[PDB]
Amino acid sequence: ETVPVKLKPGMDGPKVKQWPLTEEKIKALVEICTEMEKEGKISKIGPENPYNTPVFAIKTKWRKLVDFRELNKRTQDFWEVQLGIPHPAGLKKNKSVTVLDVGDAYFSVPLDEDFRKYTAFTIPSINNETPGIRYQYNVLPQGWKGSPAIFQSSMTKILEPFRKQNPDIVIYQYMDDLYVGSDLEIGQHRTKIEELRQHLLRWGLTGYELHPDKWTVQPIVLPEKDSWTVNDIQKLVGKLNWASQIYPGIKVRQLCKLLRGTKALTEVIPLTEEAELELAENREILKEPVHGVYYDPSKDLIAEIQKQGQGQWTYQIYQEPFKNLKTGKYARHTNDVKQLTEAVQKITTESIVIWGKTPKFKLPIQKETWETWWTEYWQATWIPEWEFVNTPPLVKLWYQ
Amino acid sequence: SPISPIETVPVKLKPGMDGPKVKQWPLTEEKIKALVEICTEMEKEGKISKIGPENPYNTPVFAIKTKWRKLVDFRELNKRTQDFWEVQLGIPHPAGLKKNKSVTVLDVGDAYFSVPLDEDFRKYTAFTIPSINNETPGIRYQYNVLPQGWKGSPAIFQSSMTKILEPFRKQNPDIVIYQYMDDLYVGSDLEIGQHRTKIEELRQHLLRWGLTTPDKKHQKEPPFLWMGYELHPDKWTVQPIVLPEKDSWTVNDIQKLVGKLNWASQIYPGIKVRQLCKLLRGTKALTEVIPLTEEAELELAENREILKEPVHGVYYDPSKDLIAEIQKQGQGQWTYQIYQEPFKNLKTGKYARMRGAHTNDVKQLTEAVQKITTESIVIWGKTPKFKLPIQKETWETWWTEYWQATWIPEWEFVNTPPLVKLWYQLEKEPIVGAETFYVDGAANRETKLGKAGYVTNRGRQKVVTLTDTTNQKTELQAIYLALQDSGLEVNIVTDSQYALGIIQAQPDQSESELVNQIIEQLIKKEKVYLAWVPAHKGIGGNEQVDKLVSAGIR
Ligand SMILES: NCc1cc(Cl)cc(Oc2c(Cl)ccc3c2nnn3Cc2[nH]nc3ncccc23)c1Cl
Repeated sequence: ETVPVKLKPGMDGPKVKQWPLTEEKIKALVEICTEMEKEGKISKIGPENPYNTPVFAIKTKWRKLVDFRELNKRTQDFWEVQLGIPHPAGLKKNKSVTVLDVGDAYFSVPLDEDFRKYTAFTIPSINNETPGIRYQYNVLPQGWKGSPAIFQSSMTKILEPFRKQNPDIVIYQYMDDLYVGSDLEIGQHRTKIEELRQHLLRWGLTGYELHPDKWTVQPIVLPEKDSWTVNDIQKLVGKLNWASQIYPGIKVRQLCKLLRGTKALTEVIPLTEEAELELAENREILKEPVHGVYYDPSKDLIAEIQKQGQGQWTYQIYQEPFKNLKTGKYARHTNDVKQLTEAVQKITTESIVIWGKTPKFKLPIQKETWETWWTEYWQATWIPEWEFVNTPPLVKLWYQ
Repeated sequence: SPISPIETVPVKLKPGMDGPKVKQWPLTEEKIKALVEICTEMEKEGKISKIGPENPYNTPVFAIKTKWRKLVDFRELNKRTQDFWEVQLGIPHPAGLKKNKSVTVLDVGDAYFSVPLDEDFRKYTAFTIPSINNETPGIRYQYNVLPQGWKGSPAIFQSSMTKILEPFRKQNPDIVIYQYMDDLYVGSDLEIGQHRTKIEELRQHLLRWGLTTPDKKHQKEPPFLWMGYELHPDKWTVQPIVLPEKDSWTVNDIQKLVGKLNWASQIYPGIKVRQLCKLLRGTKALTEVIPLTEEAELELAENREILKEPVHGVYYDPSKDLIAEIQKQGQGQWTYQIYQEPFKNLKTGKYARMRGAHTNDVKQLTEAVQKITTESIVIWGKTPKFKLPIQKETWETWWTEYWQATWIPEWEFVNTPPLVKLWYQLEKEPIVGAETFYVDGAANRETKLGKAGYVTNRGRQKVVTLTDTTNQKTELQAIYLALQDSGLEVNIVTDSQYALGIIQAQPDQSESELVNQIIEQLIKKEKVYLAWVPAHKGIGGNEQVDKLVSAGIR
């Protein structure tokens, strides 16, 4: 018995263009889809289905990735409020969190007949030889936020003996993945994951290891200097001027005093003691969390990334600009696009662990280069929302 | 003519909408007679069927002229019919075609009329031949087949042709079949005999499903004229391009010239269109004569020379890699050629784009690489190997220091001048024994009057008044002043992120003449260090320029 799925009123299904795919990805998808069809998971469709969702291939085995971003936004009432999955606050406090792919579970649950048309996707051909190969889903699709929402009840039943036997193990389902946390020693943790895989293995379903307790802030670092130049104080005042827009209690009055008259940039200007007091007092505030900043569940999360050079990237997560919920850094035969996708995926997984939702990314790359290359390195089964931004020149050095 | 026994495509109207009920306008006797003759003939062929008066839907009919044709106005029905999936997401490019031993063109005869319409949807296609004047009830018909001018026809036909071709495709994987509108383009590497036989097997499989195709004597011979292209057995080209000789060029003639040159640009290398396009800038009428500028005349002449002798492209060999070569032509103009075997181009193209107001050759080159990469994935399903007029060192220096994630796939330097370079570079640290200029600009929002100036550590000073200005313009003007009065080495301190931002990206070309003047200065300089400070915080020299430029302004 299929659960009926109703779209958000006033808006209809997704009509998103399929991106050009290489020959190897097309052939990989044709092979996958021929197989799913024989198994009745998907069916070939007619032209009377005007809907479309993009499809991609990722990795040694090729796997299908359906971009349900638009369908998910259009079904938000269903998966978020109607059939919401509660996020545990304890997960971010665990010594180890193991991420397990549980997407194969969804293929055993039939999709509501009157919702299937909205899961439409096309396999394109090279040089437009043939019209695309069109399919729709007959079962809960991987990548659609409604799939874990519907499967919720079956997941609870599967995990019930395990949860009863392990009361201090946190299990969170987000999209196609299970997040399993414990404060156990690494060996005992890995032993309990194998036990859970055995439980999953009895219902069909078949890792990636995080350490959230070791996740720490990227404080705005103020230099430690032997001798300070006019240029160094100027760099320091701008950096402090901006940190004061986010942190309660920052002061620059004493440091600003030093900058009197029109001086040469290289002039070594001997420091004071009250200026030294400011530095140390600001340093103290900079290492601690931001006072008065709390996550609002009704608001979207934003992630900002800056290229810092030498394979280093900085990022900030916020809901209101300046108001940082989390800051961090990512460090690397790796290119900028490969480094950027790795950072996006790392920031998303931390965001899932901490808030139970993905951020919208502000990416310092050209829309087109990102659109051509992102899949070459993408490894997750989810895709966050993203925008293309032109990184302001000073945000970079203030986060350096 | 047959009507395919294929399964019908279920069609629906848009939710909350009923079929059309649009009144038939009284027709002339000659029009009524013409329609009656047309309709009785289509009814006998199975195309339409007579209906009772119980059906409340109606679409208007018209007839136009020794033969007459029936025009059905499906505008109302089309507005009420559901949306269909897009027919094709692109059109095949000749350069993506592989060379086959034999290829034949099969056009399907009376395509839409050869495929049935959803029985439950036929009622909405109802039309009336009016009787002479008001008088008596009209003759009523509904369609049994896909009507011409109906929304769903292109999609339903294509979908029907796909379901039909399916079993034939499975049992013949070494046969290429292109689906284009009501045509089939069929290619194989079999010797004449078994190709002619496979064509007959195809034709016969098609007739079993209601579709008629031409036979050996009626089927077209190469070169195939198709979509402005010429497809020969060993090469392809664009159809003849004739650039008119005119005494006076109108907007319409220039627009037609640009379209022709753009079309030729796919296979003829070096085609330029920048100077011809510039003429189309402004509020100018279709028939308004535009005098050709010197540059437009020069560009026209260069193009006539390129087009003088015929140029062809070759077909794709899937075993070889694709090589893409790019050259800088000038004023934001780039040109490229794609080949597999040195100098036998599969295709050519051009790139010219203003991606912002301020740019450089390094950014333009990456934009052209991305545009070519996209195109290769569409045409060939693979990215090409690039040969670029930029040194690995220039690229490495640029990618490393730029704020944006930028990447070029597998490439090699090729010494084809003009080479792509960075014209200047900003210092990383303040210069010792160089004058520090503190710059500022201020502009009054009501009067649009502004001031640009500088105070130095060497006690120097200047203030210039500006008339129809903006804060941004004054801040850039202030940087220009400092650059003009400094000599070989400078340290500049601005409170403008906007100005800092532009200069840091190392532009070499701009839409702003002021930015171009700043550029021509930066190039001349030996060393420039540019720094930023927050405004109105009482910072050193910044507070001093602020008072100077603010006087009589803010
Ligand atoms: N209707 C245009 C048309 C458009 C499209 Cl997009 C495809 C078409 O059909 C071809 C096929 Cl099926 C295969 C190779 C082709 C084709 N066309 N050119 N070449 C390369 C080629 N190989 N061998 C040839 N022999 C003769 C002519 C071209 C030849 C046709 Cl005719």
